[PDB]
Amino acid sequence: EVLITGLRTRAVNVPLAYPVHGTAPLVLIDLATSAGVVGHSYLFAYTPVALKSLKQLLDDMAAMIVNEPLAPVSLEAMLAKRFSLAGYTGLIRMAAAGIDMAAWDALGKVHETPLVKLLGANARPVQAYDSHSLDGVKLATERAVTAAELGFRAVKTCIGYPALDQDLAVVRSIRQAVGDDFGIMVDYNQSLDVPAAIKRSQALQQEGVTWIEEPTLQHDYEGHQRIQSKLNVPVQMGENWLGPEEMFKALSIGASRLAMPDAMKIGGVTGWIRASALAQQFGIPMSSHLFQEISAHLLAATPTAHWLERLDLAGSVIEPTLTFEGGNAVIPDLPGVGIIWREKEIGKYLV
Amino acid sequence: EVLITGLRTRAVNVPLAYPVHTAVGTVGTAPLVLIDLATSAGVVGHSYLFAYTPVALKSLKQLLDDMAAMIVNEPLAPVSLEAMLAKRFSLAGYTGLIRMAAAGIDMAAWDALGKVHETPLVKLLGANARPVQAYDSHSLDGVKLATERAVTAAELGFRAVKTCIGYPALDQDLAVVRSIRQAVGDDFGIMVDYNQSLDVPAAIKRSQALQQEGVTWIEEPTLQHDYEGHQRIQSKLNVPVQMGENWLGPEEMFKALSIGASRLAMPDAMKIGGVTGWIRASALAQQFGIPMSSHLFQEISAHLLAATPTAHWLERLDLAGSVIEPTLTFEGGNAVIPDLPGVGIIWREKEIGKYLV
Amino acid sequence: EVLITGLRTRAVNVPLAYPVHGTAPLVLIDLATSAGVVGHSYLFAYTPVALKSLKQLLDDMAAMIVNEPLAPVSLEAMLAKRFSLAGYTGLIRMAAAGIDMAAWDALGKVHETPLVKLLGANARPVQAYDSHSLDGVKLATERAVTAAELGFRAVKTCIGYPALDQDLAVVRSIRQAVGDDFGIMVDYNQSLDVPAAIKRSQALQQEGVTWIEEPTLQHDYEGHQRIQSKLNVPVQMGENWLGPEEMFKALSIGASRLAMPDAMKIGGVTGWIRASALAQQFGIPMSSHLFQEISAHLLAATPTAHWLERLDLAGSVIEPTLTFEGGNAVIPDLPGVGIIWREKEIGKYLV
Amino acid sequence: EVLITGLRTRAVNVPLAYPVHTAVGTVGTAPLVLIDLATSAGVVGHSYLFAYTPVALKSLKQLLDDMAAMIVNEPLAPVSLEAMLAKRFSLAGYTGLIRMAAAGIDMAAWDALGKVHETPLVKLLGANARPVQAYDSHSLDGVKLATERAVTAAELGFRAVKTCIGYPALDQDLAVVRSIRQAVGDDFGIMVDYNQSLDVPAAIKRSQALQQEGVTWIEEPTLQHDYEGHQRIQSKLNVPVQMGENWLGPEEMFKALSIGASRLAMPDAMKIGGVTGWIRASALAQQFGIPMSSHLFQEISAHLLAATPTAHWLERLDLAGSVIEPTLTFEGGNAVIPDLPGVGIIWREKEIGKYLV
Amino acid sequence: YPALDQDLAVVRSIRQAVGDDFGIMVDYNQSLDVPAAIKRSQALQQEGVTWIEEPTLQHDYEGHQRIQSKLNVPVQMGENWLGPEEMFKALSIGASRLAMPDAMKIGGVTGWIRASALAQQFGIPMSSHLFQEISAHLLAATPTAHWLERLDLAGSVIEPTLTFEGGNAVIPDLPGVGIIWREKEIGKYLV
Ligand SMILES: O=C(O)C(O)(c1ccccc1)c1ccccc1
Ligand SMILES: O=C(O)C(O)(c1ccccc1)c1ccccc1
Ligand SMILES: O=C(O)C(O)(c1ccccc1)c1ccccc1
Ligand SMILES: O=C(O)C(O)(c1ccccc1)c1ccccc1
Ligand SMILES: [Mg+2]
Ligand SMILES: [Mg+2]
Ligand SMILES: [Mg+2]
Ligand SMILES: [Mg+2]
Ligand SMILES: [Mg+2]
Repeated sequence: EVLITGLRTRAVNVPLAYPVHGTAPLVLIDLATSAGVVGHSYLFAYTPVALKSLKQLLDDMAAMIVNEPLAPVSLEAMLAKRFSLAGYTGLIRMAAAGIDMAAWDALGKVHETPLVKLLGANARPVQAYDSHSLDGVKLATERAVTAAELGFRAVKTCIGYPALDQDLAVVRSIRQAVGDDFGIMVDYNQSLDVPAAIKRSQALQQEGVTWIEEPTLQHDYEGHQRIQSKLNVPVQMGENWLGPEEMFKALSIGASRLAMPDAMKIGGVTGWIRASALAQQFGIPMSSHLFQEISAHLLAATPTAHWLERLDLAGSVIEPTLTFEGGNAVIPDLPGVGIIWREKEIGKYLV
Repeated sequence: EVLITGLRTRAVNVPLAYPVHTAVGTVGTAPLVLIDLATSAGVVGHSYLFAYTPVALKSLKQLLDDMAAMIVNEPLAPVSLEAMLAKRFSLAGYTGLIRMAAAGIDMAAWDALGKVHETPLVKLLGANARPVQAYDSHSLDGVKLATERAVTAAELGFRAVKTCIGYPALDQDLAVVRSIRQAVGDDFGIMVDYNQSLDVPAAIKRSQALQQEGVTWIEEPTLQHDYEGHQRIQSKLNVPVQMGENWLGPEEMFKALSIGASRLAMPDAMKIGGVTGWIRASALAQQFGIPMSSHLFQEISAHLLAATPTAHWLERLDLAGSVIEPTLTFEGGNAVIPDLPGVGIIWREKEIGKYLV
Repeated sequence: EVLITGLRTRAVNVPLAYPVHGTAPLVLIDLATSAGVVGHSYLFAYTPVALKSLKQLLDDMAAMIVNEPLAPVSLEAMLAKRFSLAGYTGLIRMAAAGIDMAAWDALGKVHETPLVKLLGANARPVQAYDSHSLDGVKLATERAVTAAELGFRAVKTCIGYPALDQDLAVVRSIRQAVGDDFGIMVDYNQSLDVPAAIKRSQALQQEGVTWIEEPTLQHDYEGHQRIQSKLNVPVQMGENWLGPEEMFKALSIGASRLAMPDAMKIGGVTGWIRASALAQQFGIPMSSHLFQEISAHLLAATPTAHWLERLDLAGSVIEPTLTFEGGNAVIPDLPGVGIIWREKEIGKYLV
Repeated sequence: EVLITGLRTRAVNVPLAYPVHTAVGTVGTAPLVLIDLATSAGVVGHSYLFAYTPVALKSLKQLLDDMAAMIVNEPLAPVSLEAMLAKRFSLAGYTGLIRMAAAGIDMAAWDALGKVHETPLVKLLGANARPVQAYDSHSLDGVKLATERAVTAAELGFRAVKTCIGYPALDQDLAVVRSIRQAVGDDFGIMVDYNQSLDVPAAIKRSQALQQEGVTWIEEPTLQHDYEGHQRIQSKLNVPVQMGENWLGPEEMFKALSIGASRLAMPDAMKIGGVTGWIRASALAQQFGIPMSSHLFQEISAHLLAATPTAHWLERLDLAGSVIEPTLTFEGGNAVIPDLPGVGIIWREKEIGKYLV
Repeated sequence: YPALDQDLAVVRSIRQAVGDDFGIMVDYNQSLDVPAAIKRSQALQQEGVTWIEEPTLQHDYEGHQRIQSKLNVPVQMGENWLGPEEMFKALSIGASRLAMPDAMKIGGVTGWIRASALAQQFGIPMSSHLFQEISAHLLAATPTAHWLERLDLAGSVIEPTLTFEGGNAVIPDLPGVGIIWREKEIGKYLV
C-alpha cells in the first residue's frame, strides 16, 4: 500500500541559541511517500568535516529505498544486510537512522497520529535538563540561573578543566546559585584516563552531583566499569553507541548504572525501541542524547525513561512545537514527530 | 483519546482437529477464554487465552472479568496499560494467571489499535507481511499415528513436523522419530519435544542418541524453570536445545538467555506478555543471537514473527480453529498473514455457542 | 490409611487492626479427612481483583486431591506435575500452597501434635517485629511507641516517599521516640530503580536501620545484588519468591544478605522446609513474611531463623491462640498449626 | 515432652552374604555399632553405624557412649538435638566420627518418633510409601565371580548391578564390565565404582573407554574430597559421574554441587547427617537438578528416597542383614517399605549375641 | 517401488513398529532384473531382513542363483514352481537357500510330499505359499518345515477352524484338512 517515492537531503550549518565553548552541521531529510505525506528527520554531523560526506552518502542511498514499502523495521533489516560488508556503523549507520526517523515520522502522518501513540503509548510530560557546555565559572553559573528561572529542575555542565580544582569551583558556584534541591549533571566528554577519572569523580561525588557522564574514551566499556566500581554516584554514558549491539556489549559488562542513547546513533526509532527493551531488563534508567523533538515521543514509550536532554541544535530550522512546562517536555499534538521546517530560515544556512 | 469501553470474555472447551495423545490418555478439547475489547472507536479487539487444563479455565475467566475494572475507560495504549497492570500487580505477583490475563488484554488492545488504523498488525509494528515457515505440531502419538500425521502434514505442504517424545524407554523415542523420518524423507525437519519430562543426565543421554538420528531441535528436555539444567544439557549437544514456551514475561526469558540456557527460543505470545512482551522478547533474542520461533497463537504469531529480526519457525497447532475463521493460510508450508486490519481474527459466532462453559 | 475427603473454601474481605496507608482479601481453606480431622489454612489474595479467581481455582482443584492420601510431600509432587504446562507459579502455586498448609495442619491433628513437633523440632519463642505501613511521621512514630510499649523490640515501616528527606524524617522521628536499642526495619516495597536505591539506601544506612527491604523490582535479583554490593546494611527480600526455585536463583547470585520467604508463596510447609535448607547452606538468616500463625512453627524448625513478621491479616477470623511475650511469638500448645476459626465473624465478611 | 531416657550401643562384627573382594584380599565381615535409644514413651529407636574398618569400631562405640551424656533427658526432637550437637562439637570438628555418631543418634530418634506416632517414617516425613528401584552392589570380583553374582541378581529381579573396578590395567576393567553385560543382557543397568582409585587423567581415559561400553554411571573416579577433580572428569564425559557417599553433612554436599562436581549424587544416610541431614540434602539435590540415590543403610533409605523429590536408585548392599529382620522386601527389583512404625528395624537378638565385640 | 530409498523407507518403518526381535520378510514379486536385485538386496541385507523373495523373473533360476551368490541373507522362491519337477530344476543349480512351494502349483498333497523329500535332501528350509488351511497339515509332515504364510484368501467362505496361538498355526482336530464351507457366505460371491 504505502511506498517510499523519494529522498531529499539538505546540508546546513545553523546558529546555536547558546554557543558551545556557534553553529551545528545538520543534514535535513525529507522522505516522500505514495500516500502524499512527507517524513522529516535530521542528522547531526558533529563536525563540518563529516557534513558533505553524510549528505552524499544519503543521496547515494536514495536508489536503495525508493519503491520500497514504508515499513521502517523491514527497511532497517534491508540496510543492515546491504551494509554488512562496508560496516553497518559510524556514518553509514547514522544515515540509516536518519531514514528510519523520517520513515516513522511519515508512518505517523499516514495514520494521522503522533509517533508516541503509534508506538502504543500515551503522551506524558518528561523531565528535561538544560544542557550547557565548558563555560567557565561565570557563564556556567549564569546559564544555570537562567535555566532555573525557566522552570528546569536540572542542568548539565561540561567539566574537564586542566585542574580538578577548576571542575570543583564550577560545580560549587552553580550549587550556590541554584540551591540544594536542583540537579547538577557533569560531563567529562571522554577527557580522562581511568585513574584520573576515579580521582576527579570521587571528589565530585563528595561535592554532590547528579551523574558523571563519559569519564573516559567512549568505546572503553571496561574502563567505564572500573570507574563505576569506585563510585556511589552513577556513571552515565551511551550517547556514542552506534546501534543497540554496542549498547548491549556495554550493559553486558555493567559499564554504567545509567544509559543515554542518541536517537540517531542508536539506530532511530527502530533502534531506540530495541535499546529500551535492553535498558528495562538490565535495570538501567534511560535518558536521551540530543534529538529532543523525537526523544520526547520515544521516552514516553520507554519503560525506564529517566531524563530528556534539552540541547536545541535544530531550533533555527524547526518550528518550536515541542514546549516545556515546569521543566517537562510536552509532546505536540501533531501527527508523527511534530517536526515542521522553518523553510524561510533553511535558505540562510545551506552549505 | 480512543478509550477502552468494555471487556467481554467467554470460556469455551473446543474440539481439536488433532486430539492430543499423552502418557495418561487422549485430550480432545482445549479450554480457551475468548476476549472482546470494546472501544470508543466502535471497533472491538479480539484475542484469546489458552488455560492449559479445564481446572484453570473458570479461574482465568473470573480473573479477567475482575481485571476489567482496571482497564475500562483507560486509553487504548497497550504499552501504557501494560505498565499500569505491572505496577498494580507488583504485590500479588505479576506472573502466572495474572500475567496471562494481562497478556490477553494486551493482544486484544493491539488488535483494536490495528482496527482503529485500518491496518494489519504487522504494518502497525512497522514491518512488511512476509510468509513464515511453519511446522505442524503433533503429540505423543506412537509409531502408527506419528507416521499417519507426518504423511498428512507433508501432503499439506509443511516442511517440518514436531512430535512429543519421552516414552518409558529411549528405544521407543528413537523408534517414533525414525518412523517419522521414513514417512517424510531426508529433506524435512523433525522437531522433538520432551515436554519437561527428563532429568538432566537422562536428557543428555537421550538427546545424544536423538542427535545421531538427525532431529531439528530438542525442546524442553527438563523442568522449564531449570535454566541452569538446560544450559548443562545444551553444553553436551551439537543439536540446538529449544525452550521458552513457559517464560512468563521477557524478564524470565532474560534470565534464561543471560546464562546461555539454549541456542533457540520460542516465546508463547500469551505468556511472554502479548504483543508488548513479544516485541521486547524479540529485541533480547536479536542481541543474544537466538533464532526465535513461536508457541501456539498462530494467528497473532504470523504477524509478530514478521516483525522479529531473528524469526525462525511458526508453530502450527491450531487450538482455536473451531471458533476462528481460517483467514490465516498456508502456501508451501509458509503461514500467510491475511490482508485484514489488526490480527485478522473473526469469530465463528454460531460455533462458539456450541462450546460455552 | 488417611485420605483427603473434601475441600471447602470461603472468600472473605476482613477488617485490619491497623489500616494500611483497611481490609484484606483472604481465602479460608478447610481440608476434610477420613480420620475425622479438618485441616485449616488461608491464602492472602493481595488485591480483591484476584480473590474470586483464587477461590474458583481451589474449588476446581478439589477433584485432583479428594481421595488422595494425606501426604503433603507426595501431594505437592502431584500438583507440580499436573500444573507443569499451565505454569506452577503465581495463583496456581499459591493455591497449591494453601492445600499444603491445610494438609500439614490436618497431619498434625491426626497425630495430636503441634506442627513444630511433627517437624522434629522443639517449640521456642521467636522474636517478632511489628509491621506498619507508609504512615507519615506522626502515625509511624505513634505506632512505634505503641509497639515498644507492648514489648516488641523492632518495628518495620514502609518508606519510599517522594523525597529521600521524607524517608529520613520518618526514620529519625521513630528513632527519637524508641531510642537506640531498638530495631527499625525499612521497606521500600519495590519502589526504586537501582541508582535511586543505592542513593537512598546509603543515606538510610548512615541513619541507622536494621535492614532495607525490597529496594527494587522483586524479580530483579541482579539489581538487588548491585544494590547490596554498595551497602554495609543488609538488603532483605524474598516475600515474592514463588517456590524454593525462585529463592535458589536469587541466593545463587547473592541478591541479598537476608531472606524472608512468605509461607504461602514459598510453597507452604513443604516449600518452607526446602527454603530453610537453602538459607542454611548459603548462610542467610531467614525471617517470615505474613502468615504469622504457621510461621511461628516454621521458624522454630529453621536453622537460620531470624525474625517473625507480626502483621495480623487474619485476626478478625482466627482465634488469638498465638501470643506474644516480651516481643516473642509463642506457639500455642494445640495440634497442627493452632488455627481455630472465629465462625461467627466469618459470616460478616463473605464476598 | 517425650524425652530420651537412655542410649545403648553394641559393637558387632557381622557376616556378609557377599564377601567383599578387594585388591588386598577378601573381607567377610562388617563392623557395626547397633544403637538403641530408649524414651519416656517406652518405645525404643533403633539405628546402626557402619565403622568401615574394625580399626575404627571400638573408637566409634566409645564416642557414642560418651555422647550419651549430651542427649539423655533432652526432648526427642531430632532437628533440635542436631542443632545442639552441631554447636557442642563446633570446636572439636563436627565431621568424621563425631558427625557419624551424631547421625546414628538422629536416625534412632526419628525411628523412635515414628514409633511414638505409630506411623512408618516415610508417612511422618509427609510422603506416601512407594516402591523404589534397587541395584545389587557387588565388589572387585573379577570375571568369574562378577558373572555369577550378576546372574543371581538378575534372577532375583534386580534390574541393575554395581561392580567395583580399578584393576591394574584398563583392559581388566573393561573385561569385567563386558562379562557382566553378557550375563545380564542389554536392557539392564551396570553401575561401575572406582572407589577413589584413579587420578584425574587416568579417570578421564578409563571413563571414556567405559562410556563406549555402556555403563549406567561412573562412581567416585578420584579422591572423594577432590570436588574440582570430579568436575574436570565429568566435563569430559557424557555418562554421568556419581559421588556423595563420603560427604559428611549437607555442607560438604553443598560445596561439591556448587562447583558442578557430578551429575548424580548418592548421600550415605549416616555420613550425610541421618534423616535430618538427608532431608536437607534432598532439598539441595532438587534445586541443583541432581538425581539422588542412596549409599548403604537400605532399611532407612527406602523411607528416605520415597520422600526425596529427585529419588533415583536405592543401593542394595545388605550389611546388617544377619542382625536385622528382613522386613524390607524386593518385588521386581524395587525395595518395598514394610508397614511398620518408624524405620521397620527389628533386631535379631539371638543373632547379635554371636557377633559381639 | 520405483526407488530403492522407497523400499528401504518402508522396511525401516516396519522395523520401528515391530522392534528388533521380529521377522521382516520382503517380497520383490519378480519385479527386478539381476543387477538391480543385487544392488537393492545388498542394501536390504544391511537393514536386517529375514529373506528376499522372488527378486527376479520366477522361471529364471540361473538369475536367482546369481543374485543369491552375492548375498548373505537368504533368497526365497518357489511359489511359482509348477510341480516338483520345476522345484527340482531350481534346486539342482542352487537357485536359492530357501524354498516355499504353493500347495496348488506344486501338485497338491501328492506334489508337496515329493517337494518335501527334495527340500530335505538339498538342505533347504521349506515354507508355504497361500493355502494356509492345508499347509498347516503339510508343514507338520515336512522335515525342513520353516514358516507358514498367513494370507487368508478364503476366510470369507471357510470356517476359521485353523487358529493361531503365539503366532503359531494350530491344526484343528477335524478329519481331513478341516475345511468347512460357509454355505450362506458362498452364495454372496458366486460368479
Ligand atoms: O552530552 C552531550 O550533550 C555532549 O556529550 C555532546 C557531545 C557532542 C555533541 C553535542 C553534545 C556534550 C555537551 C556539551 C559539552 C560537551 C559534551
Ligand atoms: O510445544 C508445544 O506445542 C507443547 O509443548 C505444548 C504444551 C502445552 C500446550 C500446548 C502445546 C507440546 C507439543 C507437543 C507435545 C507435547 C507438548
Ligand atoms: O513486608 C511486608 O509485610 C510488605 O512488603 C507487604 C506486601 C504486601 C502485602 C502485605 C505486606 C509491606 C508491608 C507494609 C507496607 C508495604 C509493604
Ligand atoms: O558404593 C559403595 O557401596 C562402595 O563405595 C562402598 C564403600 C565403602 C563401604 C561400603 C561400600 C563400594 C561398592 C563396591 C565396591 C567398592 C566400594
Ligand atoms: Mg555527553
Ligand atoms: Mg513444547
Ligand atoms: Mg516487604
Ligand atoms: Mg561407592
Ligand atoms: Mg511371494
